Amino acid sequence: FWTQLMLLLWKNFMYRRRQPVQLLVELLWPLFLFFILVAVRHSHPPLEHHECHFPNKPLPSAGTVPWLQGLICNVNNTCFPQLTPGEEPGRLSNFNDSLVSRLLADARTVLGGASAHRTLAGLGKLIATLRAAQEPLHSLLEAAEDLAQELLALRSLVELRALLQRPRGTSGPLELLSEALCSPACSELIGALDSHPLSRLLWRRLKPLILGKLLFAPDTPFTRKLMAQVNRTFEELTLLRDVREVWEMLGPRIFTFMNDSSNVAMLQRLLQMQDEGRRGRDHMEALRSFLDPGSGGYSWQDAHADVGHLVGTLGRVTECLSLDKLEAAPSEAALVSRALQLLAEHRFWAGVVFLGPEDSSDPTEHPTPDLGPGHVRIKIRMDIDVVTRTNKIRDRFWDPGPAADPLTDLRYVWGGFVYLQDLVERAAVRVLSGANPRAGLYLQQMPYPCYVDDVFLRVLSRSLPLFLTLAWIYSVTLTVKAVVREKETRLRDTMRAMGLSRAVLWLGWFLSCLGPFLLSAALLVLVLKLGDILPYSHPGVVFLFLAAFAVATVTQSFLLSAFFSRANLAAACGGLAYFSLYLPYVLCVAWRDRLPAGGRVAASLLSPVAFGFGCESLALLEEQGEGAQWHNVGTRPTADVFSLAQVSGLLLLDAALYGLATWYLEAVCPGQYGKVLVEEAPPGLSPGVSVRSLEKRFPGSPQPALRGLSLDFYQGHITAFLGHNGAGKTTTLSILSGLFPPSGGSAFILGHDVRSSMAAIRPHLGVCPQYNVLFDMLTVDEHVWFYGRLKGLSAAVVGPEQDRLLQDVGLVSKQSVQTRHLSGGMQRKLSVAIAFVGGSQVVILDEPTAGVDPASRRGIWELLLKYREGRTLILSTHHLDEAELLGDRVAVVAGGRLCCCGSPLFLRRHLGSGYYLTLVKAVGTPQLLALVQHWVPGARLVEELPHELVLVLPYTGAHDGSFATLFRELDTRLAELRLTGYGISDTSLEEIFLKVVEECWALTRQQLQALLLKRFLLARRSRRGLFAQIVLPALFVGLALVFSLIVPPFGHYPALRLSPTMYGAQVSFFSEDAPGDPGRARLLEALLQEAGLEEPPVQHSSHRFSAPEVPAEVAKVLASGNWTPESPSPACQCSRPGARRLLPDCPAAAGGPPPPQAVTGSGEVVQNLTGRNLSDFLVKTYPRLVRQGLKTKKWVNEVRYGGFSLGGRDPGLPSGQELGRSVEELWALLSPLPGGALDRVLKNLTAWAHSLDAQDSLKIWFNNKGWHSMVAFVNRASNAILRAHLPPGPARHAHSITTLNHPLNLTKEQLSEGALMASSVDVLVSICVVFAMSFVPASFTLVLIEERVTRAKHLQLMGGLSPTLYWLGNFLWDMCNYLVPACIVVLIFLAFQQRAYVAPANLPALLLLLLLYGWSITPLMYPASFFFSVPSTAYVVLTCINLFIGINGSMATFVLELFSDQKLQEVSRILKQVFLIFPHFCLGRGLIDMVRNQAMADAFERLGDRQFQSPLRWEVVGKNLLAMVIQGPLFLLFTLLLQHRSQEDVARERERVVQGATQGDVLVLRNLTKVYRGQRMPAVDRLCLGIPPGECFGLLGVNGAGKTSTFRMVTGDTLASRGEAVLAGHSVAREPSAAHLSMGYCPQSDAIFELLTGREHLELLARLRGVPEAQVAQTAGSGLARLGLSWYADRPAGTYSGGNKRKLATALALVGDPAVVFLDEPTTGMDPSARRFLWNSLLAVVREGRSVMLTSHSMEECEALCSRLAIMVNGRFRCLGSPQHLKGRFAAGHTLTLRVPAARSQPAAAFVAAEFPGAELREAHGGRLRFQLPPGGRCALARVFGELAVHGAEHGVEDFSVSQTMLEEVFLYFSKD
Ligand SMILES: *[C@@H]1O[C@H](CO)[C@@H](O[C@@H]2O[C@H](CO)[C@@H](O[C@@H]3O[C@H](CO)[C@@H](O)[C@H](O)[C@@H]3O)[C@H](O)[C@H]2NC(C)=O)[C@H](O)[C@H]1NC(C)=O
Ligand SMILES: *[C@@H]1O[C@H](CO)[C@@H](O[C@@H]2O[C@H](CO)[C@@H](O[C@@H]3O[C@H](CO)[C@@H](O)[C@H](O)[C@@H]3O)[C@H](O)[C@H]2NC(C)=O)[C@H](O)[C@H]1NC(C)=O
Ligand SMILES: *[C@@H]1O[C@H](CO)[C@@H](O[C@@H]2O[C@H](CO)[C@@H](O)[C@H](O)[C@H]2NC(C)=O)[C@H](O)[C@H]1NC(C)=O
Ligand SMILES: *[C@@H]1O[C@H](CO)[C@@H](O[C@@H]2O[C@H](CO)[C@@H](O)[C@H](O)[C@H]2NC(C)=O)[C@H](O)[C@H]1NC(C)=O
Ligand SMILES: *[C@@H]1O[C@H](CO)[C@@H](O)[C@H](O)[C@H]1NC(C)=O
Ligand SMILES: *[C@@H]1O[C@H](CO)[C@@H](O)[C@H](O)[C@H]1NC(C)=O
Repeated sequence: FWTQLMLLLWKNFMYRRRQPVQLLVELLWPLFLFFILVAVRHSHPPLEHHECHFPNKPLPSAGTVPWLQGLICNVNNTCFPQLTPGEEPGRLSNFNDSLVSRLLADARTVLGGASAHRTLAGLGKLIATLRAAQEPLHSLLEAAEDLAQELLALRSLVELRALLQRPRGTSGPLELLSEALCSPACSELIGALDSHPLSRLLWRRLKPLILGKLLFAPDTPFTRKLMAQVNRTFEELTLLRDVREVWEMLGPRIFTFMNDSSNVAMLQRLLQMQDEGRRGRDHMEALRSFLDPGSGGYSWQDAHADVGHLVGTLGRVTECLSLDKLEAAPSEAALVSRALQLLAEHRFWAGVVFLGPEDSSDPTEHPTPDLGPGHVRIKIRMDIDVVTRTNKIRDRFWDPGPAADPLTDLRYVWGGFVYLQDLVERAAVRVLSGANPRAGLYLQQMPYPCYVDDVFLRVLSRSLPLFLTLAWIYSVTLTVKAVVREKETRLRDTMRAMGLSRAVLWLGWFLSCLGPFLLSAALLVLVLKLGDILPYSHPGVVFLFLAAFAVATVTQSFLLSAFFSRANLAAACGGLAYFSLYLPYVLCVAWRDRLPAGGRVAASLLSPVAFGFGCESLALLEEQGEGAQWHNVGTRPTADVFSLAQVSGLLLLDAALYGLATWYLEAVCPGQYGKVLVEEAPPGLSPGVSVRSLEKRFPGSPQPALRGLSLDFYQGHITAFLGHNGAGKTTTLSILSGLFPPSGGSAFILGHDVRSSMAAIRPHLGVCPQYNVLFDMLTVDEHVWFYGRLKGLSAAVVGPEQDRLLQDVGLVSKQSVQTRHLSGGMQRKLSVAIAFVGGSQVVILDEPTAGVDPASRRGIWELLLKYREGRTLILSTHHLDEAELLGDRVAVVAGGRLCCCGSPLFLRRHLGSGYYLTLVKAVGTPQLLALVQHWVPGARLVEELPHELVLVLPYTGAHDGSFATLFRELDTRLAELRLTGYGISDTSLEEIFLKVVEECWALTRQQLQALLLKRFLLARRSRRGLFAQIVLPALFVGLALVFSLIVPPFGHYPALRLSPTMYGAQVSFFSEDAPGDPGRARLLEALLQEAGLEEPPVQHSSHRFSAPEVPAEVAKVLASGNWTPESPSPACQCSRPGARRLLPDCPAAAGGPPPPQAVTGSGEVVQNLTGRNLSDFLVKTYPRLVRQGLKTKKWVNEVRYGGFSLGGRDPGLPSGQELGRSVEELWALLSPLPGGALDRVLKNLTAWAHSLDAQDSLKIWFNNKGWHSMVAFVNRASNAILRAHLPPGPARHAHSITTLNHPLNLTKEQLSEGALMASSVDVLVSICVVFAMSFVPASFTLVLIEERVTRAKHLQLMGGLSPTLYWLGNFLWDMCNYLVPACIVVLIFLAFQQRAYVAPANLPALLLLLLLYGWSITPLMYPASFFFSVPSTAYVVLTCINLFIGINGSMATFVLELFSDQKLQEVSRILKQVFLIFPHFCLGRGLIDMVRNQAMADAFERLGDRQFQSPLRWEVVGKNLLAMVIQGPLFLLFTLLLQHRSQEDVARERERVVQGATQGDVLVLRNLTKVYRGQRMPAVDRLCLGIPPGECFGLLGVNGAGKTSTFRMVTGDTLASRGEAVLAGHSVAREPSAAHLSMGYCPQSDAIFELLTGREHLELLARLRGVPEAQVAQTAGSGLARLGLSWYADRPAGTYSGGNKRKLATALALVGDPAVVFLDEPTTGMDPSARRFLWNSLLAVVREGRSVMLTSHSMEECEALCSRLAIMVNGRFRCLGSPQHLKGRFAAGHTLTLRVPAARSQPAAAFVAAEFPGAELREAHGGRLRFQLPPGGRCALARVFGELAVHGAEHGVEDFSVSQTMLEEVFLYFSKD
């Protein structure tokens, strides 16, 4: 068992080693791909980011100073690793380092304690004034001293002063403002801003807010009140001008009172020193503070100058205030127009629409929520370049980031949308409520944990199977091609029938093909591990996975190899079939979430899908910081993924299923590869081979293939078997061997049945089929070694058998060369010798001389002479002339039944015609007849043709005395008879064999009409093929049109409603601080009610919230540590050095116990989170929520989006109440101005001081991944505030605010973008119609190629067919074939009503484009027919090249034209649109331009278009059409020029031809010379021949003689280098058409069409030869009648027998009556009845008066059919004469055979040598003798004849036979030597 196993393994290894190029490329193919992958990975290393925190952001509702402070400081959004002060529950602002806050606090704390001083001063002044109609001075002095001392202890004043006295260097004003915080003057400010890029970008972001223009469409007084309430903040802001002008008016007055009022001031100051002196050092320090004698110090002048400078700076800052940025518009359309006009000068900011519920103008929305007032709806319109897009909510590809980038994602902040929303909401709540609520809103972004960003892992998981499949496609194709090639040549059948079993072959193939896959897998695992692609993973698991996949793919390849039956077809189709199974993985991964878990296992049946699922599981497990390892082989990383063990099990199950399916399907072909006149009494009775009434019945044929055969064979005799094809000979051979079991009868061989003995009869059996059994890569030595080893011979003595056989076959010199496919013809003798290696007693041969050269034929025959002893041999060969030489006994079968059998002596050849007496001439028939009758009455006259006379001598009464007297008289008369020659031949076995077989301008118009009919019939006969190759390509795109519009077309962004409920179920916060206030409780209750919670009764409300239970281990961990509700969580690990993780993972004890929660009616979850950080909790608990959606990473649904914290008051001491008291005391008492110039200012200062309480605040935590969370939560907060402030009642339910979002429709550049720069559906349609239409043009070359490889085209050309007409007809038929799919696709476009292809202006463009596309694309495929030799591979290559060039050119030019950045891309595409040439690229450009222009017309016709945009314009599609139509005929011209690129008797006949030419002689040859290139010797050199037309000429020769060269030169196949060959007086060189018009050519090649029938060919030829239409039918009838064809009339010519092909070729040649008919090898292995019809037809045609020249190997026919023969060797004639003279001249002597029952040589040889002087002998055997009498005997043969008549009495002789020098005497001479 093992022996054949490793023999097969060694044979496969020998195959593999002999093709180094394939092995090297197979090894090196995936290495480059994985090197590319490794380089790609090396390009982008992973990134790491630490834990991140963000600062707070205020809003204008909170205040003015904090809002601007935030706007200025938090421009940059720097991430903070530590905690920020704003997130703690207590603090709100984080700007104590800010100078402004310190200044405000200092001012408040100083003015708080100064009330007593100012009040005392005021009351003193008033009492002094009242008494007008010293102690107050002292009190005022002390108060001023105290205030001066207090203001001295204020550093912030010192820093601000030091800031003021500085030059104007550095950068500009805003940098100084930022340092202090964190109109030509305006023109200079803008210039300074543009001076520095930082200030440049700051001003770019800030300017639209400053210089905007707010608008509102409705103009009712309600909206006017709303707008006034809106800009109340702007009204308050523009107050600095009032104080500026107040200072500007007051300063001059006090200044005038300051200087030149010096005497008076000195007077009071001198008065006030002695006031304190006589009542200390504190006073003069106060005096120095006043600086009354101020020269060294600086108080007054500098204070005045600095106050003026600061006021001027503030005025300059406020100079460019917008002042009035609020306008109104009457209508929405007018609003849009005015907004666009403002956008023209960069003035527009945002438009507001107060859409009312009563208006009912709501697209896709309810007109109103309910009847009655109290509902307000607001739209905000802004430029699309600012507001975020409004088409999708969540990102389509999850990223592991916090999404904090102010330029890209944070658009609502620097666009000002939130500011306007907050202002409008505050105005609306103020107007609706009727009160003045206060709530400072703050925005806080939730923190994000430390993470690692790596884009490579997801694409790796999505792309690894693709790389593996493209890596192993080559190996799959090679394996399937090798298997199919082996199974095609039936060698597997020989191995199975010769002793092997199916299991051994399958295991050998498996273990042969499992090597390279495992080697590649090992190399890939090594490069993956060492390439850092999959780090931290143990290689063993990956290697096992890859090995399982390799096993699955190799068994899948074996399964795939069970469909095809052609080598190259299988090689081409296997790769496509295997790659086509990978798409379902892509389809599944696209719809990953949709598919249920039930279908996953079902889809995993295909190997690539299972591998992809395993790969994604491996990648997901890799991302968790630990690759594949033994720790977690059987653990599922996620709830809905597969562990690797399940994947491996599924792979092995699939492999087993595929193997079993292949084993079952191997039986799809059962078996198919897709009269008693006898004698049994030999002298040696050795029944070695015997069959007794065998029976078998094939399923296809109801009649049994072979009937009962009771004949038995005998050892020691070379028995011969004769029969017809399909007459049971093949069935008998199959049954005798092990191919099929014996169905009936007995087949006992050597006493044991073949079926009973099984393998025990193999050691002594010999089978040699007609098909060769050889291996191309091996050589003869290992061939015989392998065969001897497999047959069971011991390897010890295999060497002697090997060398003995190789020396016996005479291949000693040719075995050391070690070449198999480098030799031809010789291999037959080696193949037949292989059957003799085992020394089997019984050997079977089937056609051992099928096509071998005669010069070696005797060779193999000699081998049979070497093994004619001690062995039984049974040969079954169709021919007869070889059978007689080796025939000890002969058996005959006919119709699956034995007819006769016996021995070739008279016991079998019972024929009346005994001997044939031939008389030749160089006189008179009556005289010869009278002489013959006188000598012997017995004589028959059968032949009387001129120059010969054949008589028949009856066998009965063969009295040799009378014949001897007759021939002696002839010897005494032949001298004067002028005959000078005669002969007596015996009965040829052919005639007796047959007898016993039946004993038991209009011309070319009709030519092209015929060609069109032929093409139409050929196309129509393949019904399924034509439908498949026409209907399918059109309907593919036809049905793909409707399904290609998945991608939505671009359009206006829809109006979106903003609300938290639009996301779904989620988790929110309502954390609260300082609950000691009824208003805060009311606000919290309003928030709870708005969240969707119902107020329960108090008894149930007591337990309205429930705390989830804590696990025991978590509680134990918390208790073990020291954890408080505020204290930090236990811990949480991070990314270790090297061991990176996507997200931190730490135990559930982190974050504390689960907080109490409740569930609302809408599925929302609310959580009560007071008493914590509320920050560390979020950081710890974030990844747990997201981990669920991490499996697919496509549309991740987070739970936490936002939350509220009710921060109340602010820890600090502003004490603004006493500030208001001081301000009102100053206003009422000091300087009461009735005009209000100061009174209104003091009023607003009092209002600000009293409003400084800031009763409460509210912080909103938002998650930025949700795109519209910010505005939704702001709206919810505003609605909750209004609900809280509203009184209880029904109106609470009926009052609400709705905020929407609706960007302005479009501008021009957005049109340019969204009209064509997407074009996804249009591009897909264009490329799809590019691919689908490309298959048709390559389909036409199949027919041309298959006619070119066959000699059918050549046979057609030897008619009257000109190449021009042929090519034109092919082109026209291709037009007719192509016309249908174009109509189908155009009707499809009409059916789907595509807008771009339905208008009256664009339809002709498409029609002409498609039609002319086909017209100009068909001729390009024609030139490819010549080079290629295989149809399917040529079709595949042409289709691939067409698709490649088309898609590459089109997509390259497309991607170049869009996304243009630099002028270099502009020029190149222009050239890429000028080079043209390719019709594929032309069609692509035309269609894509059509669709682009239609799209731009559709976009522009919505607006004012004013452009015709004609599709038919010259510069649009016209140039392509013109260029391609004018180049169309160029391909036809080039291909036609490529096709037409080609531009002693021997001596006496030579002299006769040289001296002149005969007019009657049709064939005249002069200087016949053919010189071969590179062979150093011409094939034929200087011959000549003159063939008369009234007789039939025959030419003969050995291989290499050059006869085929002569035939091809006469035909015209070979270029006529030199020589004259003229037929019928018409020269081939002068006019080849005239020579070929009347030539009837019949080659050995079966140039036939499978679909076409014989009668179709005959009718086609007849109508090509000018036969009238009516006479064509009768000509076809006569042509079939002269060959029969009654049973084959309707059958196609392809499905005929072997001889029927040649007979129909002869019929085709003879039809039309050509001047000369040439036949090359017309009789090669057919039934003798076909030969009978053939010689009948040829005698008829030669009698008709036409010349026929025939050349073949069997010349006996020519002896029996023609009257002139010529032998030629190596281009030199040898005989060239009349056939009888040829035998008389060179064939020389005569031979004699004797058959003696005693089988003793001497008694016969004595008088045989006595009769003639010669003593030549050959093959001296008892069965048959051969004696060569002296050649050229002058006397008659009668000298023996009568003598023989006596010697029958001397010795017992069975019979004597004489061979009187026939034509095959040359073959006898060759056999002898
Ligand atoms: C809320 O939880 C946070 C922790 O999530 C508490 O703040 C943390 O306080 C510790 C104690 O100082 C900080 O540890 C420090 O780490 C630095 C790192 O270099 C180290 O140099 C110091 O010696 C110290 O060990 C920790 O950084 C800090 N957390 C953050 C994010 O900065 C906070 O106290 C909790 N709130 C409470 C208790 O009210
Ligand atoms: C931006 O898009 C809006 C919305 O499509 C455009 O408003 C639309 O303008 C057209 C005028 O070109 C209006 O068509 C009119 O319809 C009435 C019937 O309601 C008909 O009687 C008129 O004869 C005219 O056909 C259309 O109603 C109006 N609205 C919609 C929803 O289509 C707007 O014009 C676009 N921007 C610009 C600058 O055009
Ligand atoms: C707020 O809006 C109102 C009306 O829309 C403005 O009232 C007028 O504003 C212009 C220029 O701003 C003044 O010239 C008029 O005298 C104002 N008339 C009245 C009756 O007030 C108001 O000015 C706007 N507020 C601001 C700061 O511009
Ligand atoms: C606050 O200052 C304003 C001046 O800017 C005082 O006068 C008001 O001015 C606006 C327009 O600027 C008018 O529409 C109002 O009618 C004016 N009077 C009032 C009472 O608002 C305003 O009086 C000052 N505030 C207080 C409380 O006196
Ligand atoms: C903004 O922050 C980035 C990143 O830290 C820094 O490089 C840049 O200088 C900052 N720019 C400004 C204007 O603050
Ligand atoms: C004030 O008056 C004095 C008187 O000599 C004069 O010199 C001075 O220029 C005036 N202005 C100021 C600002 O001192």
